[PDB]
Amino acid sequence: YMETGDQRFGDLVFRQLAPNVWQHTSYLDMPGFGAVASNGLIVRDGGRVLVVDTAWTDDQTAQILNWIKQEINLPVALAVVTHAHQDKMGGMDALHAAGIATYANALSNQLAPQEGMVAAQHSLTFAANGWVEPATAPNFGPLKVFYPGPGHTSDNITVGIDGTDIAFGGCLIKDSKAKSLGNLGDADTEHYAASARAFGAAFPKASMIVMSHSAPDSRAAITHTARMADKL
Repeated sequence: YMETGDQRFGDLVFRQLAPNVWQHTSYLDMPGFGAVASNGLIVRDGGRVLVVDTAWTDDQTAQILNWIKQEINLPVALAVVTHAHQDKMGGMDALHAAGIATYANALSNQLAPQEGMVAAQHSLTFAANGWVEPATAPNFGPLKVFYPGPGHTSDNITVGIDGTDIAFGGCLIKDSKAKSLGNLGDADTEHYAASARAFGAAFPKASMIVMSHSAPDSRAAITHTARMADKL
């Protein structure tokens, strides 16, 4: 397949990362930071779609689904949400209104309501090696869900996509050229370096790491993240 150009649809941008995979990107102006990109994933598996997180708001999340209707036109079977923050969870209401089953780390679930956000309907749990208990993850298809341990946040979870060299660190992995690890308030600084490495180990073949706030990087984002994290 030939590279097609990145599609502007409403306030959203969609970059195709593979034949079955797209990155959705949405923006919100934060008080001093200007307009802040947030990335997510859309994944076409056979005759159904899977979504990785939401946009900043219920309204942009609705735009995402309209985009899926127009450009793909297959039912969205479910969404997985990688940690609790307005950028990942702020569109839960939109998903619930559309009838879509939502999953999050059991911990993201306990946390969201306090954050003033809507929880996912379903709670994922993980084995000691960090792969999801398959009982709690019905038919996730190509989606491979992994909990590295307490990270940047205690709830961060991550995912790769079978069939591809793609893997999504979310809030955990930072740009290879990053000057800081950013906000450590919910971070576990003892385990942060370990978490970055477990993630890399979990997805050893992944050549494309999709970042929460920036353009997908190579594995260098991981090693760079782990090292910065060893300063703590």
